[PDB]
Amino acid sequence: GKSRGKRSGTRYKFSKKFRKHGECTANKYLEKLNYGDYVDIVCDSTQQKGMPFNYYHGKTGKIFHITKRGVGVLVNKRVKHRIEQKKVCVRIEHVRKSRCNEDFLLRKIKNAELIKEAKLKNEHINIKRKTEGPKPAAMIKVPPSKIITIEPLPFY
Amino acid sequence: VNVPKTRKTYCSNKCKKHTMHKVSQYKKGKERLSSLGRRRYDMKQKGFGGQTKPVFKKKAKTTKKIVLKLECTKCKKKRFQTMKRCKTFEMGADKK
Amino acid sequence: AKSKNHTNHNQNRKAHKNGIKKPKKHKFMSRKGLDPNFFRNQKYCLKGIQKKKKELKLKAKQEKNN
RNA sequence: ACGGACCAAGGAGUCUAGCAAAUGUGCAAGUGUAUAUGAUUCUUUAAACAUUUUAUACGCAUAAUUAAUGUAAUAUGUCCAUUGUAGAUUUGUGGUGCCCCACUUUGCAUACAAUACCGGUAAGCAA
RNA sequence: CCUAUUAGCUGGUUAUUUUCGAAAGAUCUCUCAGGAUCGCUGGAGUUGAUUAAUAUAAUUUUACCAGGUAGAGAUAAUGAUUAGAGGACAGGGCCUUGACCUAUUCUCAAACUCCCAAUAGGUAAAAAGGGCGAAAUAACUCAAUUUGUAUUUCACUCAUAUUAAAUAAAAUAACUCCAAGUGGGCCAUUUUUGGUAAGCAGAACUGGCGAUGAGGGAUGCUCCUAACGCUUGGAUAAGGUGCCUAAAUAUUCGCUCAUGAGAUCCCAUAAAAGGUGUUGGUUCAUAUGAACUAGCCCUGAAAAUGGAUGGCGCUAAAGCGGA
RNA sequence: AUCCGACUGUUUAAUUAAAACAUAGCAUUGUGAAAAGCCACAACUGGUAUUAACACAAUGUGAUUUCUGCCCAGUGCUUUGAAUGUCAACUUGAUGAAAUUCAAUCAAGCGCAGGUAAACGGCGGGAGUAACUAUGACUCUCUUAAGGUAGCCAAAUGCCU
RNA sequence: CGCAGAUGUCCAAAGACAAGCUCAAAGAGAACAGAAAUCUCUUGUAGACUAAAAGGGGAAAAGCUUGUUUGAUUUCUAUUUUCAGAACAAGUAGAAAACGUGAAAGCGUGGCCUAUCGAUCCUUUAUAUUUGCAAAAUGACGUAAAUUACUUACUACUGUGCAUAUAGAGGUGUCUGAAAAGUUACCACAGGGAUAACUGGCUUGUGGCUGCCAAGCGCUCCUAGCGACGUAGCUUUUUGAU
RNA sequence: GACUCGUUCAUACUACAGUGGAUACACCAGAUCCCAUCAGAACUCUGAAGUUAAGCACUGUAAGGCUUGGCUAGUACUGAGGUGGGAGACCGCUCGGGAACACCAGGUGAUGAGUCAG
RNA sequence: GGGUAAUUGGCGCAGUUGGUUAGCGCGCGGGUCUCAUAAUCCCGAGGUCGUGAGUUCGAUCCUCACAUUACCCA
Ligand SMILES: [Mg+2]
Ligand SMILES: [Mg+2]
Ligand SMILES: [Mg+2]
Ligand SMILES: [Mg+2]
Ligand SMILES: [Mg+2]
Ligand SMILES: [Mg+2]
Ligand SMILES: [Mg+2]
Ligand SMILES: [Mg+2]
Ligand SMILES: [Mg+2]
Ligand SMILES: [Mg+2]
Ligand SMILES: [Mg+2]
Ligand SMILES: [Mg+2]
Ligand SMILES: [Mg+2]
Ligand SMILES: [Mg+2]
Ligand SMILES: [Mg+2]
Ligand SMILES: [Mg+2]
Ligand SMILES: [Mg+2]
Ligand SMILES: [Mg+2]
Ligand SMILES: [Mg+2]
Ligand SMILES: [Mg+2]
Ligand SMILES: [Mg+2]
Ligand SMILES: [Mg+2]
Ligand SMILES: [Mg+2]
Ligand SMILES: [Mg+2]
Ligand SMILES: [Mg+2]
Ligand SMILES: [Mg+2]
Ligand SMILES: [Mg+2]
Ligand SMILES: [Mg+2]
Ligand SMILES: [Mg+2]
Ligand SMILES: [Mg+2]
Ligand SMILES: [Mg+2]
Ligand SMILES: [Mg+2]
Ligand SMILES: [Mg+2]
Ligand SMILES: [Mg+2]
Ligand SMILES: [Mg+2]
Ligand SMILES: [Mg+2]
Ligand SMILES: [Mg+2]
Ligand SMILES: [Mg+2]
Ligand SMILES: [Mg+2]
Ligand SMILES: [Mg+2]
Ligand SMILES: [Mg+2]
Ligand SMILES: [Zn+2]
Repeated sequence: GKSRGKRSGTRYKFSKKFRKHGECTANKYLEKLNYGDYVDIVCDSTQQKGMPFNYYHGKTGKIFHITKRGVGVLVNKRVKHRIEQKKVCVRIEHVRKSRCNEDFLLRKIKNAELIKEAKLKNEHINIKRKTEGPKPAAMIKVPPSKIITIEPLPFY
Repeated sequence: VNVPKTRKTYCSNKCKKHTMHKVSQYKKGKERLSSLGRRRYDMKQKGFGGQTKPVFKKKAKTTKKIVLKLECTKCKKKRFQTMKRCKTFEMGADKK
Repeated sequence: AKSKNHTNHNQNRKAHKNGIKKPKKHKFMSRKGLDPNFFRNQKYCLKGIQKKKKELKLKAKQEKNN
């Protein structure tokens, strides 16, 4: 018959890496979390309490609940013509602060002073990012002794 | 499965504390002839129509669950608890 | 006679006919079963704030209409 | 693969009960003159017209909840009409063309939340 | 007579034009020729947008994340597997063959792994919001009537007209209600399981046939171009220009002679092994002798009514490879 | 000359005339009567019966000749009963305010103990051994309720054939 | 009706907590003692063990040995897996109460994680200062007064039997859950080329026919005639497969 | 010159060697008491005679391992197109992406908070 | 599910009977008339299906083989 268990098909997903076994470090227990934060769900198999389900390994969400040792996360999931919000309750070892946001934060902080300076001198500032574009012309100096001629090779 | 005859646990009736209980086993009990369902069935079975209700025959299980009966020793109120199904059950025996 | 037993041929054409719909993006959600001893305190805070606001508004009304 | 030699006439989603949604009409915290009775109604009329000379026939609605004895919607400080975010319309200034912006005023329908109260259950007390 | 008994099963089911337009998956079922439920479709109605904006997107970019398939390895673990070499408990009385150890050596894995792509995925890219201060409310938290944390109130301020990265017949949007028909499918490229194989049976992504006609493939449900109101004129695609048949017996280079030549997707069969046929090329030996290589042609090549590059026919091609 | 049926007789109107049915002969079973055997009927009443064991009723086999072996464990049928387990209503007793509840007892059946196969039916394997080989009178061993006897045969009954 | 396998169980500890410890194996050495009894020492990333299939996890531990225990306890929410985003079932994060362990921070709502199971109706026992049995009463005339009686006021606690609310159990393995033996060679009806028994079609394993190489046969001599070990085809006069 | 609590979790590990002791870290001297065993070995308690032999710290091996570059190599593999080649098995072209083992060379750490001596 | 019987040396069984208890045959060896010495006497290993108030029970609350007949709404 068919075999659809809770941990079926996770032979390689839920296994430790080479020469990297053992339980987590002590600083993992000092991480700070707040409501509305972005977070990554990465299962750690050496802690068997409160593991996430197979599908959610590697997804990102927002925090909607904090407890003694647990965090609730809001995660999207595709079901056949729509996307549903899922409420996932996991323990604190399977939780990592998300890094997907940092460029926006640095951009805001850095653009603040540029705006403040430009308005202080009453200049015109453009702060939106620029897509890579076509390249301008230039004059390239090259001695004739440095150009090497090539040609196709014979077969061997 | 070996379960001792006494046990100190929480009492949910009349004294909300851990007290000393006695443990025994629950048994069904005999159907009484004056209950409403049995009166209805006995009236339906009279007359000229043969059997009137289903009779089960396709038996599959070989065990039963082992619900225990607990009884507080300060107050004399009782309570039930269910265990997983087993084949051999003993109430106070020689330890391993 | 046998028959087919599975295919999901043509299923995502049907899925894209009315597109992939999305969640709704509301501003508040219900705190029914969430962290207690924290939202009861919040109820007290908001009752105190509302009391102060209503008392000031009512007093202003009382003196304005005289 | 089955029906069809030809022509004319006939030939198949309807009626009644009961419920709902949609839409048109009348009145509106009410609405519907039941069975009957009345009349200077009586070819048509088996239709139409009327209602018993501080006004208790009945149905549905106006209040829920519980097996049930039953109990029953802020509360008298003010005839006032619970709270917040977005939001139609209105009020006062300025900008570009009665319209759109900015500030200001009011805050429908509705969406998302909070709070108070009524019936059942659990908990803590309990004549 | 009850009686026009009952049928998840065969057969039939009557005027026109216009507009929109499917499913042959899935869950449960004394269920497998049925049904209910979701999905796909139509019709009503409101809320919005109409401001080259915002909501939005089967698409990219910038930042970040997760992976163990293709490949590789066997001197890295597990499991297989050929052979010698060098060293310090069995053996016929100082040597067989061994055993043990050390460094090598030939070859492997859907249910092996030190490593690890391409493609395919997910989150983010600012106004109901962000930043920085002060004050007020708590029965929560803390050693703390200041420790913190929500929430609330006031101040100041964060690019826009080029719109906090590009592009967009982006609002043809969002949401309620009432319902039909479907729930036997098949085919093609690429990936892929069973089988000697099959116009066999079973899966994945996409495009189609079905439900669809037009030009081409002689002919043909699924191949190529291309999808459809009634016309006039112009210029093409796919494919063709000796006659059948509209348009080159066009131009410019090579190759080929067949007493069963050859003639282009799907497509309508041919191999090992041979040739002192002819045409190019490579490597050896003083103007000969060899050994290889690959284009056309030939041998290998046997079935039943009389027959098929579509037919006639074609050799200074009307054949094959180019311009 | 072989097979089948003893013979005369009968049969599927309209695809089968036979080896099929009947038959004389043989065997078994029930019953001494209006309170009996077998059978009909809603009830009252009837058939055999104007009968009486050399009779009526129910079966099997199928002339004559010569024969009819072993098994009562299984399933049927049948015989004895207060020594005897189980087995209804009614009835009797105890308790209780009463409805109830609890006890006890010689019905038939089954069980216990016997009979019966011209009732339904059943009736085995392995190994060694005699002066050339071959065979096995003989022996050992497992085992059944009983182990296919007199006969007969590649038969309308034998696959291999 | 692909491949290699497993399930209808088992455990008062094989559950909870804490502490100490380190395992398989090899080498050297010690009376009887030897290939293997019990003793020291060196090395030892798990090569052991962890109830039962296979996969994942585990070293001052999740393994071994001890000590104390019954968190395998009562009540409620937000939710994940299958999915219609229904039930059951099996899980994750928490709240109120009473406890175990440890010096303490803490941990504990069964078994280190992934399987080990069940509706309506009926029956059966537990719980309650909650109810009923259609004109009424049943503890009790209880406690205070007063009579010349149908007197007055106060009270949480009131007959047998039955019914009912809430919680567990008695089972449906065809496991979203009917009380169910055969035969038709005497046969009937509605249908099916959705499906068997012929010809035809694709395939060619099997059947049949033809090839290539050269070990060897042929006294001698590969090839007059043959041709083992291996290899490429053809046909539809066999039988299969669909 | 040394110590306590940490962070990276092998450039930090492993095998052999060399060097060091103002204070500190150790080995070390004992068992009355708290405590612990077959065993004061370990664990617990009370001390200050001796020593850098060992732990520990720094350095050295054409050391093993680990780590960073170069090469292997535009090789193996692969997304999109093709009325492309070839009986097939398989293999080029156009628009794009791009490994692994091995081999060669360098390296063997860095750091937060708080104290002691001088 | 209900009623009845039954479990006692190795084998077949007696007993078993409240301050009373456990035996016989058979099976296994010893001394024995020692011409089958048949027959045999004295000896030993030998046991209550298991629980418990109440003392001394085989009385009695329960489950565990087996046998007989009858019974059945999840
Ligand atoms: Mg037909
Ligand atoms: Mg016809
Ligand atoms: Mg007509
Ligand atoms: Mg209406
Ligand atoms: Mg009230
Ligand atoms: Mg009082
Ligand atoms: Mg009819
Ligand atoms: Mg259309
Ligand atoms: Mg049909
Ligand atoms: Mg993955
Ligand atoms: Mg591979
Ligand atoms: Mg390889
Ligand atoms: Mg088309
Ligand atoms: Mg063609
Ligand atoms: Mg034209
Ligand atoms: Mg022409
Ligand atoms: Mg020569
Ligand atoms: Mg042609
Ligand atoms: Mg032509
Ligand atoms: Mg005759
Ligand atoms: Mg005759
Ligand atoms: Mg006839
Ligand atoms: Mg005839
Ligand atoms: Mg006859
Ligand atoms: Mg006769
Ligand atoms: Mg005869
Ligand atoms: Mg008999
Ligand atoms: Mg009797
Ligand atoms: Mg027979
Ligand atoms: Mg014989
Ligand atoms: Mg003969
Ligand atoms: Mg491991
Ligand atoms: Mg431990
Ligand atoms: Mg454990
Ligand atoms: Mg079923
Ligand atoms: Mg089912
Ligand atoms: Mg029948
Ligand atoms: Mg067919
Ligand atoms: Mg063949
Ligand atoms: Mg030294
Ligand atoms: Mg090195
Ligand atoms: Zn109690």
